[PDB]
Amino acid sequence: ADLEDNMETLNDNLKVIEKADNAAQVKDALTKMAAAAADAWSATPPKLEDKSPDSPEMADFRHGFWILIGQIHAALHLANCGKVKEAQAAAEQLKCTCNACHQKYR
Amino acid sequence: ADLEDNMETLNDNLKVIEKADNAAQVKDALTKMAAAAADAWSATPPKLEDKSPDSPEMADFRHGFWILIGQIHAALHLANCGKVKEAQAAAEQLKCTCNACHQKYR
Amino acid sequence: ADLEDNMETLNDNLKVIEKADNAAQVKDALTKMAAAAADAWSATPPKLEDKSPDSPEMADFRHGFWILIGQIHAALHLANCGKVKEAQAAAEQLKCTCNACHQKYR
Amino acid sequence: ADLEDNMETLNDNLKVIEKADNAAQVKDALTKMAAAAADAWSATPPKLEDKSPDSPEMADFRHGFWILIGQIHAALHLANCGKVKEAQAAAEQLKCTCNACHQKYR
Ligand code: HEM
Ligand code: HEM
Ligand code: HEM
Ligand code: HEM
Ligand SMILES: [Zn+2]
Ligand SMILES: [Zn+2]
Ligand SMILES: [Zn+2]
Ligand SMILES: [Zn+2]
Ligand SMILES: [Zn+2]
Ligand SMILES: [Zn+2]
Repeated sequence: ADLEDNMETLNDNLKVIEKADNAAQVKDALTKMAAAAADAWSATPPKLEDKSPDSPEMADFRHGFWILIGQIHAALHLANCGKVKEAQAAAEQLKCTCNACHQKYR
Repeated sequence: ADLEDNMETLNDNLKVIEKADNAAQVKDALTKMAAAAADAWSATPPKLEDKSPDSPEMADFRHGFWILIGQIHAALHLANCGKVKEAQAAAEQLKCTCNACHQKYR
Repeated sequence: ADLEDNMETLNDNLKVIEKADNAAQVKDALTKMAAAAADAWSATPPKLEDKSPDSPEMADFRHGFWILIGQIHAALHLANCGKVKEAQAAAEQLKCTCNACHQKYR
Repeated sequence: ADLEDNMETLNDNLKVIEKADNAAQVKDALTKMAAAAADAWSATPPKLEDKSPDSPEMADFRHGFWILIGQIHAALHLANCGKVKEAQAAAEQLKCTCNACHQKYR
């Protein structure tokens, strides 16, 4: 999917996590976020169109999706324990990774 | 040291990282931050004085220092590679862990 | 590719890493291992044919591939620093993750 | 305590974990291993007596204790979920970190 449509599924499943009532629903939504991030990993953002795929801005942009995937995985451990409320809080914290990359490249 | 004096050394070495010129100076300051966090790990904050050491607020408060120590360690890998500028950026990102705990417990 | 062919590329590239002479060759071989491990992540092993895709043996089997990939990624940082020898040593340690999963499921 | 006595508590508590019957006993033994590993973090091994405290053998030696501690911590999450058997299995995998460091420095 294009970059805009991956961002949208990331933004929508964050909201779905806030309002969830059980672990299977948190699990479902985090899984969808992981696949969206993995698909986004290979795109070129508009603000970087004139750069080389080997350029440190592109390398840094890629790596931000690898950290996000790492944080979603750790949230997935807390849903499998039954510790649902912590899982929901770790999910909200993910905004930090979102904003840090938005500041440089959105 | 008391909680206030550990916070102060954490706050001061963040500023020292911004303005550093080489790897040995970033290394030095991150090391100091790690020891301050490890010393803070066992304190009771004012807003939690009436709670049991086994209580989920205390357990959650402790765990926030374990994540911070984990992030400082990863910043230390980037200073040892010579990749000084990335190390400085990972350091700024640490504010997220700072604020998230401040929101609940400062 | 099938599970057998993925295991064979994993096994072959371990040997190529032992005998390498520069960082580009370590990098090339590690990259091929990551892609083999990502494809294998979605297979069903023979000894598990009679189980459900949601069953804790399957979920654990998947999870062994994620750890493998995380350790291959850290080895890739060591090759990009020019620290070739340390990279080679981190590659030999991967055997622990290979053997653990073979013990339960090969 | 000295390095030898720390290794002996590490070795003893591995055996206690094998033979445990409930989560409180796994928890107790893992906790004693973490503290042994934290004390050992600042020792100098005999085979390294002639080296500088800033020397890459010493820095690598220290780093093996940090990884050990990180793997003991994750095992502690598994005991607190009530997933006792998985905890026991994660404890047996620690041998990989024990052996790797023995190969270079014992
Ligand atoms: C859960 C985390 C994230 C959320 C919820 C999120 C959300 C969004 C949203 C709602 C947009 C607006 C898209 C539109 O115009 O319809 C956007 C754009 C964008 N995001 Fe994210 N984002 C996240 C993480 C990231 C990360 C980690 C990166 C980089 C590594 C990133 C890079 C970008 C870029 C470059 C755009 C501009 C796209 C364009 O204008 O075509 N985002 N994001
Ligand atoms: C690098 C990260 C951090 C920085 C730079 C920082 C900075 C500060 C500063 C400047 C203060 C004001 C202290 C004063 O009154 O003189 C403070 C207070 C406090 N911080 Fe942090 N902090 C950090 C991380 C954390 C974390 C991770 C936690 C919890 C896990 C935390 C918990 C608190 C609490 C409870 C107070 C209130 C202390 C009191 O009023 O006695 N902080 N911090
Ligand atoms: C660098 C790491 C690894 C190496 C070098 C490796 C090597 C091998 C080799 C040589 C085989 C024999 C294939 C054949 O019959 O031709 C095999 C099979 C197998 N491996 Fe691995 N392996 C690795 C990691 C893993 C991991 C992480 C898992 C599980 C998460 C795994 C699961 C299996 C299974 C289930 C088989 C049996 C396949 C069958 O009989 O069809 N392996 N592996
Ligand atoms: C659960 C993990 C470990 C176990 C069970 C273990 C066990 C042992 C044992 C039984 C000894 C023999 C002590 C004696 O002579 O009485 C020993 C020595 C030693 N261990 Fe470990 N070990 C572990 C982890 C580590 C790690 C992570 C390191 C390094 C980072 C390490 C470094 C050493 C060294 C240097 C010695 C030699 C000490 C001397 O000769 O005085 N060990 N260990
Ligand atoms: Zn990385
Ligand atoms: Zn995991
Ligand atoms: Zn933890
Ligand atoms: Zn490390
Ligand atoms: Zn496939
Ligand atoms: Zn001591």
